[PDB]
Amino acid sequence: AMIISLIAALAADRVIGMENAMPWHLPADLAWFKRNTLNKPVIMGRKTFESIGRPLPGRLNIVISSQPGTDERVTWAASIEEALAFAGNAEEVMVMGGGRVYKQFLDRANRMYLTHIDAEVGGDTHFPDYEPDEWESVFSEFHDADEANSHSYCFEILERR
Ligand SMILES: [Cl-]
Ligand SMILES: [Cl-]
Ligand SMILES: [Cl-]
Repeated sequence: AMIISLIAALAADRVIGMENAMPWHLPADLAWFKRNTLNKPVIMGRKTFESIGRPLPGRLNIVISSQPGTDERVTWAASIEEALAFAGNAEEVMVMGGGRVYKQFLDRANRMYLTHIDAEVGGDTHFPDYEPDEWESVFSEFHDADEANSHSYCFEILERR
């Protein structure tokens, strides 16, 4: 039943390291949905957690790591199966760990929030290949660069079909 959502910002197929903890650029007409996301558990890899520097507040943070935990404010898991088990009866879990975390969750995922950013350089990891027949682009919205948008981008919600 659980919504399992990959959230990522992309430069072509390269994952962008976003300054914001949540890697999205939400269009103005979806800003309302940010309020809905605030209680959802987040799952991320260790390197992503270290880049943020602290947990996202007001929600369960689950960090996947093969090393001892370094922050009692988050829940430490050794596998994606353990991470999902910790998420309990949450209606939606958001997965944002690096390319490897995305690849490991892809088969269980059933939603993606993808921010396709133009004129930005990606990082050193690639978003996993996913099968086009398996995923539907249910929502998409482009915005050009302007005085309030440093980069043009397209925000897309995919759902499994
Ligand atoms: Cl919700
Ligand atoms: Cl909820
Ligand atoms: Cl911006």
